Amino acid sequence: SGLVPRGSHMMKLSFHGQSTIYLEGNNKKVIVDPFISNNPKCDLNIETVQVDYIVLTHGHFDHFGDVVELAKKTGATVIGSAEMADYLSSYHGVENVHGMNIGGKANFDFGSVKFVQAFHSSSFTHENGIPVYLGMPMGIVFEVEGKTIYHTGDTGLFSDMSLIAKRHPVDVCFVPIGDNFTMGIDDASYAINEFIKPKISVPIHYDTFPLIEQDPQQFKDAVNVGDVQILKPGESVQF
Amino acid sequence: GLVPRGSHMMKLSFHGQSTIYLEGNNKKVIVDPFISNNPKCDLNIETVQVDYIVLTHGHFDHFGDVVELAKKTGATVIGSAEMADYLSSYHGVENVHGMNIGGKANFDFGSVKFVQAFHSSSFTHENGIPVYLGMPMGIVFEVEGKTIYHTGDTGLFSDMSLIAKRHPVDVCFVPIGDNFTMGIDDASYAINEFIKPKISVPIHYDTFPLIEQDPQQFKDAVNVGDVQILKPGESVQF
Amino acid sequence: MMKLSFHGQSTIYLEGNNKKVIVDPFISNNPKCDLNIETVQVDYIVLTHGHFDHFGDVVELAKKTGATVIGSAEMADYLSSYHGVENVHGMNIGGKANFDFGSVKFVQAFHSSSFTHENGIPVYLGMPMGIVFEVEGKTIYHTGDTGLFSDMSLIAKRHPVDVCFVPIGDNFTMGIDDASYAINEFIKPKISVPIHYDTFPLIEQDPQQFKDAVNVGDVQILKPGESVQF
Ligand SMILES: Nc1ncnc2c1ncn2[C@@H]1O[C@@H]2COP(=O)(O)O[C@H]2[C@H]1O
Ligand SMILES: Nc1ncnc2c1ncn2[C@@H]1O[C@@H]2COP(=O)(O)O[C@H]2[C@H]1O
Ligand SMILES: Nc1ncnc2c1ncn2[C@@H]1O[C@@H]2COP(=O)(O)O[C@H]2[C@H]1O
Ligand SMILES: [Cl-]
Ligand SMILES: [Zn+2]
Ligand SMILES: [Zn+2]
Ligand SMILES: [Zn+2]
Ligand SMILES: [Zn+2]
Ligand SMILES: [Zn+2]
Ligand SMILES: [Zn+2]
Repeated sequence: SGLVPRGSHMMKLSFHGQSTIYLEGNNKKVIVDPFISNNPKCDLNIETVQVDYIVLTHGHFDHFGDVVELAKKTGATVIGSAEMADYLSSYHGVENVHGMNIGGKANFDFGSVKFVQAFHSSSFTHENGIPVYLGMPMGIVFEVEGKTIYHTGDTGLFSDMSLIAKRHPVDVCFVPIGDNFTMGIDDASYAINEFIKPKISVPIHYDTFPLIEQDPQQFKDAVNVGDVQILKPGESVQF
Repeated sequence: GLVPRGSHMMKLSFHGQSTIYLEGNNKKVIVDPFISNNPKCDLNIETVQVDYIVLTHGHFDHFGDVVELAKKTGATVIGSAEMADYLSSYHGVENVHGMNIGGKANFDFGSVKFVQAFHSSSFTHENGIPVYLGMPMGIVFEVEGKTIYHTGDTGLFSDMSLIAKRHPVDVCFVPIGDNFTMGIDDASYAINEFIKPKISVPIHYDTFPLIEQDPQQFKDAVNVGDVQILKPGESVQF
Repeated sequence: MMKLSFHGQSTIYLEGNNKKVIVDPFISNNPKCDLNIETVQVDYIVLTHGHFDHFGDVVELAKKTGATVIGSAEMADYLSSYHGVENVHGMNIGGKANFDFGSVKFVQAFHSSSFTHENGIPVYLGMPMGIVFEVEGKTIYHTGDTGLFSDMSLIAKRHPVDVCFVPIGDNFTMGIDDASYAINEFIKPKISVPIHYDTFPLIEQDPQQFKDAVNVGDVQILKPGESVQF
C-alpha cells in the first residue's frame, strides 16, 4: 500500500464491439454501454472485466447489457440519467449510482463526464412487452488525461453536434454507422466532416446484428478530416 | 403471369389528421391510420388495402387502428424500436420492422428514413399511465423518384433545414392545428425558411374543435413552391 | 408593474389580468421555498416536466384551489385519469394557447420527463419543455430543465424575451458556463434570472459567477420570494 500509483502513459482507450468503449483515467477504469455476455463479437468477459465506473448512453438492451451483474460484482458506480439511476437503484438493487441529465457535467477521480443530447429512444422492454422509459437518449463528452472523447451514443444527425464539438473540441469521436437504428455511413461521415471535426474518428455500432452490417472502409473513405481508426473489438486508439 | 401495372403519376393522398396514403412499385403504404375514430376520415378499416403501416409516434390520433388494420391486411408496421416491441409483444402484431431516428430502410415500395421531431410519443392505457413508444419522429420517403417529408407532430426546429438540404423535398406534409403542434405562423415559417418543398400540404387541423384552423391562412403565408389544401380523399397533383 | 416572482428551484409565479399562475410548484418539499401549500392562491399551474422537483404539490394544490393544470398531453392524461385532477389543459411543444391571464407556448428542452412510482419504474410524461409566456406585454422564457441547444436562438428571435429564467445548477442541467453562453449567444433577454441551484448539495452554485459571465441585459439574482424589477 506504500507503492505510488502507476505514472502517466499514452491515454488508454479501447473499443469492444457495438457501442462499448473502455478507458482509464488516473488509474480508474471506465466502461460505456457494457453489452458483453450477449455480444459474441465482444472480446471482454464479465467474470474478468475490471471497472470502477459504468456510463450508459441510453437503456436499450444492446447498451444496458450486463450493467446490473457487472456493477454488483465490481461495486462500480453507474452513471446515467436520473431515470436510469432510480431504475438501477430501486428496481435492480444496484448500490452505487450517480444520476445526471443532459448538459450536466460531473467531476470524478478518473476525469469528467458530461451528457449531451441525442436523437434516438431510451427504454428497456419488460416481459409483458411494455417499455420502461429511462429518459432522453444521450451522448457523452469525457475529459480524461487531457483528451476530449465524444461518444455520440445512438443518434441521428443533428446540427448541435457542431455546438458540442465547438464548445468541447474533440480528440476522439465514436460515431455509429450501422444505419436502421442510427446514422448510416453517409450521415456519420457528414457528422464528422461538417460538425464534429475531431482529431480521430472510430466508427461503432455496426456488424453486431445482420440489419447493421456495414463496411467501415466506406466510412473511412468518406471522412476527409483528421484520422479514422477502424478498431476491431479489443483494439486501442493510437494517439 | 400478368406483368405488374406500369408507371403513372405518383399516387399520394391525404385522409384527415396526419393520415397519408401512397403507392410505390404497386405496394400500398399508410401513415398514422386514424380511420375508424376520425369521422372526417374518408377511409374504412374494412376496405382499406395496405402492405405497410408507418407510425410517426404513439398518440391515439396516429396509432389509431394499427393493431386491427395490421391483423386484417398482414401489413408490416414500421416504427421506433419501442413501437415494434410493444406491437409485437403486447398486441401480437405478426409483421413489424423496428427503426430509429436517422435510420433508413429499403423496402419493395421505396425507402423510409425516420427523422427527429419535438412532441411526445405514447399510447395511454385506461389507468392514465402512458406506454412510452420512443422519441416522436418525422418521415422522409423516397418513392417513385419523389421525396416526401411528413414532419410528424412537431414544433418548429432549425434542423428541419438540415433534413430538407440533405433530402430535397417534393412534398412536405406539415401540421398547422396549433395547441399540440405548430400553428399557422410556425408551419409557414418552417416551409418558407427551412424546408422549401416543391409542394406543401397542411395537415393536423379541424379534426377536434381545439385544432380548427383556416388552411387558406397557411397558404397565404407560404411564399415558396405550391400549397395544395387537400380535403380527406384528395390526391397530390404533380 | 407586472408581478413576476421566483420561489426556489424552478418555481415562478406571475399575475396576468388578475389571474395567478404558478410554474413547477415544488413548495412543501423545498425548505428554501417561501410559499406554503395551504395558503398559495393560483388559477393556473404550468408544468415544464414531470420530475419530483417540478411536479411537486401539483395534485394537492390543484384539488385545493380548483386551478387548471397546463402541460403535455401525457401530463394532462396522467393528472386527470390517474390522480383525478378536475381541470387540465393538454398541449405539446410548439403549441400556443390563449387564457384570460395571457398566452402560454411550450418549446423544446433537452432533459427527461417522468414521475417515479414504486420500484423505480418511471411514468413517462412526454418530452421535457420550456415555456414562453406573453403576460401584460412581457415575454417570459422559462427554459425548463435543459442542456444548451442552438434553437434557444430560434425561440428568442421569434419571441424576443423580456425575462429569461435559466438553470445554472449543473449535473442535471446547464451549469454556469453553458447558461451564461445561452444568455449571451442565443437568448439575449432584457433580464436574466438564474434558477435551479442550491436546492440540493449537488446543485449548489454561486449565482454571482453567472452574473459576472453575462454581458447582455440585466441579471437579477432573486432569492425565493423576490420579484423581478422592471
Ligand atoms: N431484448 C432483447 N434481447 C436480446 N436480443 C434482442 C432483444 N430485442 C431484440 N433483440 C435482437 O437484437 C437485434 C437487433 O436488431 P435486428 O433487427 O437485427 O434484430 C434484433 C433481435 O434479433
Ligand atoms: N385516448 C383517447 N381516446 C379517444 N379520444 C381521445 C383520447 N384522448 C383524447 N381524446 C379526444 O381527442 C381530443 C383531442 O383534442 P381536445 O384536447 O380538444 O379533446 C380530446 C378528446 O376529446
Ligand atoms: N423522488 C424523490 N423524492 C425525494 N427526494 C428525491 C427523489 N429523487 C431524488 N431525490 C433526492 O434529491 C436529490 C437531488 O440531488 P442529489 O443528486 O445530490 O440527490 C438527490 C436525492 O437525495
Ligand atoms: Cl439546431
Ligand atoms: Zn439504441
Ligand atoms: Zn444501439
Ligand atoms: Zn401527437
Ligand atoms: Zn396528433
Ligand atoms: Zn428535471
Ligand atoms: Zn429539476
